[PDB]
Amino acid sequence: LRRKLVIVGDGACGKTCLLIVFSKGTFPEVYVPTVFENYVADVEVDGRHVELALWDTAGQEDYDRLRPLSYPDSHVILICFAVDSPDSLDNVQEKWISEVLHFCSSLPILLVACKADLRNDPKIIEELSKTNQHPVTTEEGQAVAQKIGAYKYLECSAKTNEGVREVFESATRAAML
Amino acid sequence: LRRKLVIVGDGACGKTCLLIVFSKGTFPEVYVPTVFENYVADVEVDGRHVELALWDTAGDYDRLRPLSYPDSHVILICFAVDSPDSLDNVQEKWISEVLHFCSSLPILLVACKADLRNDPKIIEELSKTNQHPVTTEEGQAVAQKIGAYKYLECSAKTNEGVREVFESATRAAML
Ligand SMILES: Nc1nc2c(ncn2[C@@H]2O[C@H](COP(=O)(O)OP(=O)(O)O)[C@@H](O)[C@H]2O)c(=O)[nH]1
Ligand SMILES: Nc1nc2c(ncn2[C@@H]2O[C@H](COP(=O)(O)OP(=O)(O)O)[C@@H](O)[C@H]2O)c(=O)[nH]1
Ligand SMILES: [Mg+2]
Ligand SMILES: [Mg+2]
Repeated sequence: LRRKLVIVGDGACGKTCLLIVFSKGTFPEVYVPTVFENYVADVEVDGRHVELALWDTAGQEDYDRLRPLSYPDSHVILICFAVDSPDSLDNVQEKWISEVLHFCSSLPILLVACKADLRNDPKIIEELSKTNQHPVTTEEGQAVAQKIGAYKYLECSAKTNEGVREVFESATRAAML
Repeated sequence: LRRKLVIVGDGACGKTCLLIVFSKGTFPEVYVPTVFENYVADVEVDGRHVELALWDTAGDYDRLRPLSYPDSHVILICFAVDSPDSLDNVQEKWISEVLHFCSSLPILLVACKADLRNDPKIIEELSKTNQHPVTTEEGQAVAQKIGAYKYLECSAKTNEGVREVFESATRAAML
């Protein structure tokens, strides 16, 4: 009953905080590690209990260089972007998919919109306005998930604790095959 | 944008009515065929419309049924809540067959006729053979022994859970 998850995506898109809120239940306000230490989550699906190992990744000198070594013996990949950063969504299609297809190909991919709480925030809307950009819409997000062939598209906010459980329960359902 | 689903399970467990209610929108009371005509449903997932081909099966049917398995993406193994025997056959008959012919595919275990779980006449009939309607726990346990992708319960008669069954199968079929 054991499975492995790897989470990847642009720096600062919210990967580590998402794992921490799911695992520990509280958003980390001051200290955030670069990568969440490996942890085994208990996830209940259809009455069954599976242990899900959470493998966080980064792009910081050596963490970037070592990241391909996380994919072996994986069962599900989370590709993340931040709703307040359309640039991080462009890299989902540009950089991250190319990596997963190079290293994994046959694993299910969940596409995860992180920081969903920033979607309607005026300060972000004004900043993105300057380049004629907007926070990512569910439409655009679901559209990129299809383009990259993902298993599911999900949105979440670590900060408000919205949608976090659904990400990991879904990812676990995909991992069980 | 196309996927194929095959539905299997004991005769009269509710396979054909489930497809008709999902496809056509009305529970079939006048005419019910042994197997529904092959039909392609539109199912929306994550904003995407996918065409889901529905392949009904029966038991000159116990022998021709394997010709439905090629090119499937998802299998529904069905039983009826008012028939624990049909749940017993999931493992004794149906799981070995789908793995013999398909092996690669996600499997959903689907409790059908869920509207009968609390029907008094049903409960008394099963009492006479020391049985009771299948519980959620009893179904989930078989879904576990079967390594199934999902366990779902539904009632075609009343429509509870029907949409969710086919939306889940489509999500599974995209693997
Ligand atoms: N508004 C908002 N900010 C977030 C959320 N999750 C993370 N952040 C912030 O994004 C920054 C980077 O987050 P982090 O988890 O370290 O991103 P990572 O590099 O992918 O691990 C930090 O300042 C977090 O406080 C969220 O759900 N909402
Ligand atoms: N109570 C109840 N009866 C049902 C339901 N679905 C089918 N039936 C009945 O089960 C019998 C056989 O149904 P059918 O769809 O032909 O089962 P199949 O042999 O698996 O194709 C018929 O009398 C149906 O009306 C349901 O959801 N609830
Ligand atoms: Mg990080
Ligand atoms: Mg029939």
